[PDB]
Amino acid sequence: AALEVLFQGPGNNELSPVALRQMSCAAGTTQTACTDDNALAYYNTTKGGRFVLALLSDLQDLKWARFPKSDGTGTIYTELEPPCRFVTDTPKGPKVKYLYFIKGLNNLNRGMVLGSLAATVRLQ
Amino acid sequence: AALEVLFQGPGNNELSPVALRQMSCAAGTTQTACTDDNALAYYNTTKGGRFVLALLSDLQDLKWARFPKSDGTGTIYTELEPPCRFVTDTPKGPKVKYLYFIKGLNNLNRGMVLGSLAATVRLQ
Ligand SMILES: *C[C@H]1C(=O)[C@]23[C@H](O)[C@H]1CC[C@H]2[C@@]12CO[C@]3(O)[C@@H](O)[C@@H]1C(C)(C)CC[C@@H]2O
Ligand SMILES: C[C@H]1C(=O)[C@]23[C@H](O)[C@H]1CC[C@H]2[C@@]12CO[C@]3(O)[C@@H](O)[C@@H]1C(C)(C)CC[C@@H]2O
Repeated sequence: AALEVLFQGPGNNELSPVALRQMSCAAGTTQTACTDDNALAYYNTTKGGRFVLALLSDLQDLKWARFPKSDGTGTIYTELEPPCRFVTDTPKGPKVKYLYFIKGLNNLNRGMVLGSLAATVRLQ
Repeated sequence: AALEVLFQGPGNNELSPVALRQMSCAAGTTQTACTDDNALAYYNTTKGGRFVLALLSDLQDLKWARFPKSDGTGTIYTELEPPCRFVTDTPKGPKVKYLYFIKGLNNLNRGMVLGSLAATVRLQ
């Protein structure tokens, strides 16, 4: 989907990539409005479980997002940032999608995700 | 080949990608060691001048890089951060390269450079 990077190697200087799997999830404008899969979330397969960076959806007033926990023993709601507007070439017609960074995600990851999206998916 | 994304809309919530140009520069252990071109810098064409985000290069021990003023009035020596090490895959072999960021480059851009890089190029 979109390949981030991590500083590994003996001196914490080797660049190893990491692809990012994606999955569906629920978003809404409040916590109860998250009732149905209206969004695509970019995550990373860690050891503590699954860690979410940003959200991709057609709606523009979204504020929240709904995820099972690791092994779905409960449920988590994370606030989204104000959305980034862009235009991708979906294979069914050019489509306006919005990008939501999870609130808290740091700038270096915000930038890896963008330049990974700028290079891979076609923007406009 | 390394793109970068800018937020530039009516409310600056608008994703706009920009291709970063490149050029050969001179670098070295210290300011005076900078003589011959031994690296490649990535830059962005603003109005008024050029902005160098990072150097790519075969040598470590690069602490400095030198740049002309574009007007003739002189030269500019920028200090480099510690290098990130990474390995691509030329047909000659594994090519060890050393990626330098400019001291002060904000983390957001570091991410865009790195995520832009890990997709386009063939990291292992
Ligand atoms: C690969 C290099 C790199 O990008 C680092 C260092 O220069 C070196 C290893 C660790 C990186 C930092 C500190 O400086 C960096 O240039 C920088 O991009 C990293 C930040 C984002 C500031 C924080 C993690 C690490 O300390
Ligand atoms: C597209 C969204 C976006 O990415 C924004 C917003 O949440 C929204 C619009 C602008 C950026 C951001 C403020 O918050 C952001 O999360 C952040 O990435 C931006 C910076 C890096 C802190 C600086 C520019 C800007 O102030």
